[PDB]
Amino acid sequence: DSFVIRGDEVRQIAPGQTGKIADYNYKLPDDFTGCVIAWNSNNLDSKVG
Amino acid sequence: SALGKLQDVVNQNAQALNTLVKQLSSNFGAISSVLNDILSRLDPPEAEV
Repeated sequence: DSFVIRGDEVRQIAPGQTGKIADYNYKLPDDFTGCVIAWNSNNLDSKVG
Repeated sequence: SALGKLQDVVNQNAQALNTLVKQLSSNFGAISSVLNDILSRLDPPEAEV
């Protein structure tokens, strides 16, 4: 599952924590098995303005 | 003090039941002895623990 988020909200994504992103955008399961992978995409995914 | 054996058996059973009921109301290291308050105060991971 790919979702491009503010580097300030990886914390919410982690299983069992909640947040705006976690409660309303993408929720993880409590017994989730998998890898939360992230990497800053400023060169391309961010554009001026 | 002639029917001591039967009375002792009845007293032992009643004491065992009362001890079980009292032991139901033990914290065992938890925050509270009642689960509804634990669910209300805590988030799901800590409450589950």
